[PDB]
Amino acid sequence: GSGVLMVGPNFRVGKKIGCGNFGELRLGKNLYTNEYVAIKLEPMKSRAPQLHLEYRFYKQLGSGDGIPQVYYFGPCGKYNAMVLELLGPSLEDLFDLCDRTFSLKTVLMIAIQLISRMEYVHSKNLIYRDVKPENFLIGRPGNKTQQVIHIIDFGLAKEYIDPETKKHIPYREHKSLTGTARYMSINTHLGKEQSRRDDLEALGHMFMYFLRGSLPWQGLKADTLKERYQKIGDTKRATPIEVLCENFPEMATYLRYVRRLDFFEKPDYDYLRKLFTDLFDRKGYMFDYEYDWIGKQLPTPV
Ligand SMILES: N#Cc1ccc2nc(Nc3ccc(Oc4ncccc4C(F)(F)F)cc3)[nH]c2c1
Repeated sequence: GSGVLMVGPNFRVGKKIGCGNFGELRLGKNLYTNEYVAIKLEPMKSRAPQLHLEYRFYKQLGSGDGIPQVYYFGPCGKYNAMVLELLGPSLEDLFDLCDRTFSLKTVLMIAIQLISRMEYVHSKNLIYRDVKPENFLIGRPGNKTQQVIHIIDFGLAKEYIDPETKKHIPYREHKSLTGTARYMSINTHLGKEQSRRDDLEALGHMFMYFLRGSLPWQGLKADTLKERYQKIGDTKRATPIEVLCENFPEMATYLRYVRRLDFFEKPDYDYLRKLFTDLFDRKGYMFDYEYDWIGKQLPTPV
């Protein structure tokens, strides 16, 4: 009789926000605290549920730097809902706002943070497997973390360390392709099980995407997803790192380091961060969080 959707005891469900979704993400308000939140909804009728174990992955991640806080997971009408800390625009939104190219200083401030972000995820025995500009969000204007790059949507995540055996998951192939083709590692294209290295290689592709404005396999189309995947993969293998990373030696070093990582191998995150901080220092940049998108006006649902 109210006509109003509530999630849990205190979350009023608001307008849906963002692009895509199709009703899957909505603005929300914690009526008890008078704060806005993000509410991810999943029809209880879903064929491929992801919401609640994404919730479980967040539990396993725990409170962390750059990890959105999770407040609730419960039924909402014919929806299962997960209430999350509200963040700002994604790197993709910001990219468009900056005319689809970030300065090296901005990319390095982003890269240095994400390597740490991924190392954190990996330290919790999880591999991300869904790298893309759309899943990395800055904080909100004021909520103290607007300059922190956050990582969201852990629906495609996986525990790479068996919780009982305490062993790294076994190598294997023939994994079906689903993730986003543009950034995925070459091995992902080959149908191989993803591991730590693959998250790091995807980040590399994304860093070059930001620096160049686009990637050279970006416009490939085909008659079947599998074929497209295969064409993109062929081009990635056919584009020499030194050609892709032309003018960015450190990026080339980062990329072939991760490309050559063994399946079970622990990446040397310190080594990778240093490739970028040394470069950062040598260019004379100051890590002051003044990205290319500053002064600009971002979107807000509130
Ligand atoms: N899982 C998960 C998850 C958890 C928390 C989040 N916080 C946000 N932040 C957010 C910021 C602006 C926005 O709204 C917009 N974003 C981009 C262009 C235009 C608009 C709008 F048109 F609404 F202003 C929608 C959401 N996204 C989030 C996703």
